[PDB]
Order: sequence, then structure tokens, then C-alpha cells
Amino acid sequence: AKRALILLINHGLERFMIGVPTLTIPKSVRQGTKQWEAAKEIVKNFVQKPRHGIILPDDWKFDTVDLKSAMPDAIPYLTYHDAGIARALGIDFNTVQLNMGVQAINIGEFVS
Amino acid sequence: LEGASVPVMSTSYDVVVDREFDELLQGKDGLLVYHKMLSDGTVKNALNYIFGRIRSAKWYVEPASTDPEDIAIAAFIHAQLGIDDAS
Repeated sequence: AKRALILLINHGLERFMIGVPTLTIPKSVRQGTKQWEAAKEIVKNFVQKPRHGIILPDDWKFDTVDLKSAMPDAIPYLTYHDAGIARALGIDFNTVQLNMGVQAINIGEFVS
Repeated sequence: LEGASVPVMSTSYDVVVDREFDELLQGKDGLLVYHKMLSDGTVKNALNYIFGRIRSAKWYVEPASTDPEDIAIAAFIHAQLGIDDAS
């Protein structure tokens, strides 16, 4: 579960961090043309060269996909499964959070 | 002087058969469910604690009386089990 969640979080973080570029162009634009290369270069540069900037004729429209919410916080579920590895061996203190966060006063009792 | 007049009887009534009402947990099919639960991390964590604490209870042998013969027989059993500080 831990391994599958790290793959899912890595993938999610790229789409919420960078954004998925969309370019809408006139029906007249055909593949293998000057205009077509320009379209591919805009989308590529959005991802690779953000400082580059985008110049559009008024019948071309650039946008990023609206995901319509904040990225879900999957850290608590990942640490549930990760710390769960140590719980399954009969360790009775959290081996992933260790000393960090609000906790029980008496750590000694959980070591006992 | 008379022996028992009442026999030992099964814990059975209506759908309850020998203490169990749920068909999926009756007999040896039941045992397969409990076996599969041993693969759960929360079950294994609990059994590790419970079974550890049971064995650590400072086991020893109490004699039937303070009579030297009862002490002698208790010492034989102590020796058979190898009673010691760590159990």
C-alpha cells in the first residue's frame, strides 16, 4: 500500500504543481504545417520554459485544465500504512513520526 | 452418597448451535476465517503484546501445604518445568 501510494502522490504532485496545458486552435490549422509546429512549441514551452511567455492570435485560446479543487492531502494515509509496517512486527511506538508532533507525555510506557 | 444427576448439555437453542448462530463461523470453515485474520497487522500487534505479557508473569509452583512432603513434590514439578526468573 505504501509503495502504491508514493507512486500516486508523485503523479498527482506534477499535475497540481505544473498544470496540464490546453491550446484550442481554428479548424483550418492542419497537422504538418507551420501553424501546427507553433501549437506544439507553445504547449512544450509552458512545461519546460515558463519564463518564455506565450504570444497568441485572437482565434487561439491557451488554458490549463481546471481540476476544480485543491490537491487532496494524502500524507496522513501514507504515514498510516508506512508506520503500520512497524506496528505489524509488534513495535508499540510510531517509527515514522518518532519524536515529532503532539504526543503522549510518557513515551517510556510505549517502549515498555 | 450419589454422583451427578444432571448431564453436561450443549449450549444450543433455536438458531444457536453449540454457542454459534452465524453459519460462516460454524465448525472448521470458522477456523479458516481466524487463520486469515493472523495476516492482519493490527491482530498480530495485539497477539504479540498479549502472548508476551502472559509468558512474562513470573511463573512459579505453590505447594498443596507447608508440609515437607508437599514441598518435596512441588520441588519435583519446579525441576521438571525449569522455573527461572525470565520464565
